[PDB]
Amino acid sequence: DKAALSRLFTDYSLEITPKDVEALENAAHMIPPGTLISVTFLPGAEYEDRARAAKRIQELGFRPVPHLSARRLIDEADLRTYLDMLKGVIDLKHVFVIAGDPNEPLGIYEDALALIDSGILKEYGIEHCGISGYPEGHPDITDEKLAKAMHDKVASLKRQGIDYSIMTQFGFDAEPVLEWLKQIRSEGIDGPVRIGLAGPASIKTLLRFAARCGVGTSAKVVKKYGLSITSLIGSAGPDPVIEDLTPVLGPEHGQVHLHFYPFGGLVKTNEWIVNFKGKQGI
Ligand SMILES: Cc1cc2nc3c(=O)[nH]c(=O)nc-3n(C[C@H](O)[C@H](O)[C@H](O)COP(=O)(O)OP(=O)(O)OC[C@H]3O[C@@H](n4cnc5c(N)ncnc54)[C@H](O)[C@@H]3O)c2cc1C
Repeated sequence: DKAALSRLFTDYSLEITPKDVEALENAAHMIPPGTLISVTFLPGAEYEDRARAAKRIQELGFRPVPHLSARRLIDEADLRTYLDMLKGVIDLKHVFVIAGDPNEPLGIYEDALALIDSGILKEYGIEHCGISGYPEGHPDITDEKLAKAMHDKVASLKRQGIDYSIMTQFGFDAEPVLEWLKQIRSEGIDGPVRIGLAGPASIKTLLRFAARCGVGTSAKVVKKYGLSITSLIGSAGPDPVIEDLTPVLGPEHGQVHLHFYPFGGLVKTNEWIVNFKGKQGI
């Protein structure tokens, strides 16, 4: 259905790392102006690397969304270093706040709530704060703690007058995404959601990131998505999830868009998006 597919693909977003600025310039011509492009907060980059990438996103006509990784920050002064530097070069209106992967925080922020609820985002004029969602749960956090954190972060942003959205962990199956969308809307969370999708990539790369991010690969999912090490193709794209979601999304799911992780490369990911949309007639 072209209508349901166009709604899902409306205002789709991208993630880049600070190492991807040249690839972004090579892909920019394929990217709709104003596209939201997030910037990871992971080891191997300094603040100026991250700010440079955010500034390039804006200059190319897109909207940067810097990630803030709470457990990777020492103190408020450390976080302000990054926010000050961002604010001087970009229209700092959108951030995405996560706890961060280390099992031990480096500083005063134990999780995304600690950062969000400190007030620092309002002080810098942030209007939109994204938070995480895990349709398949999390290897180190209970479903209960995941749900309470979502509630508490939403309540904190509501208290502060800052809009929120959710971007989900990528997955290889539409069923847990559809069931989790029901659960969170049943729990009162009605804000916009972006379903994370792994871009087209080699099966080895997909299994690698999936293992490193704790994303499940059951036997039935390996068969349906096409993630066998015996594959004759050797690569896989997210069309099986998209084609399973598109007929089944309805009004009760609220606003539901897509977020692509370009694990196979940014140019390759955007080519796939353009070609997929063309094949489907949207
Ligand atoms: C879209 C998306 C983007 C991401 N981007 C980044 C990124 O740029 N950089 C990065 O470092 N990580 C990133 N992550 C990963 C994220 O940091 C980890 O999944 C982390 O383990 C959980 O973060 P969270 O914000 O979901 O946790 P929160 O919602 O802040 O925490 C949920 C609950 O679990 C508790 N908790 C938090 N961490 C742990 C832990 N390790 N063990 C036990 N309890 C815990 C919290 O106190 C809270 O009670 C991203 C994840 C997603 C889905």
